[PDB]
Amino acid sequence: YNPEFFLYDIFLKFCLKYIDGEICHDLFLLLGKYNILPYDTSNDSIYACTNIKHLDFINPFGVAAGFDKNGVCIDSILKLGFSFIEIGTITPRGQTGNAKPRIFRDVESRSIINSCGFNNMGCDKVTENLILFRKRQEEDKLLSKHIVGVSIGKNKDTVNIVDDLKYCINKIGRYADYIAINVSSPNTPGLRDNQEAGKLKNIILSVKEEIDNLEKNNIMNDEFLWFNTTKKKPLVFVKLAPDLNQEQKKEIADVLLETNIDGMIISNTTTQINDIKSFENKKGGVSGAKLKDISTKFICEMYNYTNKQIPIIASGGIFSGLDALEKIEAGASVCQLYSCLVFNGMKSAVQIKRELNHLLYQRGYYNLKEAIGRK
Ligand SMILES: Cc1cc2nc3c(=O)[nH]c(=O)nc-3n(C[C@H](O)[C@H](O)[C@H](O)COP(=O)(O)O)c2cc1C
Ligand SMILES: CCn1cc(C2CC2)c2c(CN3CCC4(CCC4)CC3)n(C)nc2c1=O
Ligand SMILES: O=c1cc(C(O)O)[nH]c(=O)[nH]1
Repeated sequence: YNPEFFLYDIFLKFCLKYIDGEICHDLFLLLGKYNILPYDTSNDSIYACTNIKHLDFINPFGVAAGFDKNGVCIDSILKLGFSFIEIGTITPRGQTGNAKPRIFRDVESRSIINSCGFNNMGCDKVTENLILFRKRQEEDKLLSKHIVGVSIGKNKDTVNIVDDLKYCINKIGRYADYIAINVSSPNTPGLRDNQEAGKLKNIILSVKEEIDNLEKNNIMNDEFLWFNTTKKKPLVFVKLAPDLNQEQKKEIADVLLETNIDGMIISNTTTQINDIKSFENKKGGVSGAKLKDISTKFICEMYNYTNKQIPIIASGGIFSGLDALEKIEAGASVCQLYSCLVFNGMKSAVQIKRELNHLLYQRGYYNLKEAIGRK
C-alpha cells in the first residue's frame, strides 16, 4: 500500500541472515531517530477502536516493551501505524546489561532468545526524551490521541523494589498514560521477581499511592499537571511471567482483585522452551511464535480466575490477524507485537490490522470489543 515499506522489507532478509540481532535493533532505532521510516496515516476502523476502561485506544495493536527501551524512537514507531507503545523496561539508574552477544534469532521457527538484562540509560534521561516527545506531540497531528505507556522495573543490584518504582513514578509519572510493572523478566539473576501474592499486593498499593500523591501536592489544574494524552492520572498494569504454577496464578488473581489493578499484561518470555536447536547453548528467555499458545492459555486462565473483571493485554507470538483474534476470543482487550516486527519489518501493523478487520467481519461480529472472550 506504500512504496516505502517495501525497501526495508527487501533489506530485511539480508539483515536477518547476516547481521547480529542487536545490531539490527540499533540500526532500526537510528533510522527512526532521524525520521526516515515509513508511515501509515490511514484512518482506522471505528469498529476496531478498543478501550481499557477509560483509556481509549484508536486500534488494538501496540509495540511491546523492550523495543524502544530508551524512548529515542517513539514518534517514528508510532507513525508506522500503532495505537500505542510501551517503552522500557526502564530502571532508575542506567545499566549496560549482560555481556554481548545477547540476542539470537532462529528464522525457521520465527523465534528469538534474549539475555539483555535491562540495558537502558536510566530514568532521568528517558524522562527527558519522553518530555521532548510530548512537546513534539503537541505540534504533530500524526501523534494526536496516541498513547505512551512506560514499563518500569528494578536495577539488578537494588535491595528493595518499591524504592526504584517510586523514584520512576516521581520523575516520569506525570508524562505517562499507563505504567507497566515488570515482575516477569527472565534476565535478572533473582529468578524472575517477587510475583508472590504478599509482595505483589504491597508493590501495587505503593505504586497507586505514589500516583495519587503526585496529584495531591500541586496547585495547577489536572490538565496542566498531566502532560500526557489523557490529561488524567496514569493507569496501572502488571506484566506477568509464563513460568508459574496454578496456585501462584490463582493467588495473584486474588491479589489483583483486592488491589483494584487496572490491567494485567500476560505475559513475558519463558525460559522453559528446550526444542530450539540453535538456542540450546544460549541463555535467556525465548520470544515469538513458540510463546503464542502458552500465552493464550494463560489468558484464558486469568480471565477466568479473575471472573472476567480484570482487562487483559496480550503479548506473545502475535504475528497474524488470526493470532490477535485468538487472544481476543481468549479474553484479551489489546495486543502487543515485537518478534513480528523483527521478521516482517515495516509492514507489521498495516498487515495485521487489515487481516483482523477482514476476519472480524467474517465471523459476524459488529465490533471487536464484543469479541473479548467470545469463544
Ligand atoms: C530483546 C528483547 C528485549 C525485551 N525487553 C523487555 C523489557 O525490557 N521489558 C519487558 O517487559 N519485556 C521485554 N521483552 C519481552 C517482550 O516485551 C514480549 O513480552 C515478548 O518478547 C513476547 O513478544 P513476541 O512473542 O511478539 O516477540 C523483551 C523481549 C526481547 C526479545
Ligand atoms: C531482537 C533484536 N532485533 C531487532 C530488530 C529490529 C527491531 C526491528 C531486528 C531485525 C529487523 N530490523 C529492522 C530494520 C532493518 C534495518 C534496515 C531493515 C533490518 C533489521 N532483524 C532482521 N533482526 C532483528 C533483531 O534481532
Ligand atoms: O522482561 C524481559 C526483560 C528482558 C531484558 O531486557 O533482558 N528480556 C526479556 O526477554 N524479558
